[PDB]
Amino acid sequence: ATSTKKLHKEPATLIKAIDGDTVKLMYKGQPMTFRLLLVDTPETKHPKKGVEKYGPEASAFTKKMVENAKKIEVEFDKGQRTDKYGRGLAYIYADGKMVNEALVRQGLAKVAYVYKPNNTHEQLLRKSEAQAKKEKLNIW
Repeated sequence: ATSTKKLHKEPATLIKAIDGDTVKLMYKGQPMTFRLLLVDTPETKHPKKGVEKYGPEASAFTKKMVENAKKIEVEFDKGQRTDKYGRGLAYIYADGKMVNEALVRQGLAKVAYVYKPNNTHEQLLRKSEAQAKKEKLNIW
């Protein structure tokens, strides 16, 4: 009943899709490499028609949301926010929804390697990960 403008995020656009968790986003009028923070990637390359049920679907999906989403949003962590390669340690949103949570909640990806000072969406992904895990949604 006085102020409801807590927090603050910054939007961005997909300059070019890399693979899955990795994607190029528009930051400061420049193209930066962003990564699906605390998200697990198929870790594949290009297997034949068979072998490994996951891969394209996981990489495509991530790009599907951002590409289909008229607007993308990224949220950097509270710790490093950038690894050795200076990658983008943030979650990529699409149409107002964090794509990371999608893959994590769907099954394409999973929550791995995450902790303070990194925990912007820990409680958010914590459930999305374990929730889909217990039921083994897709690819689990």
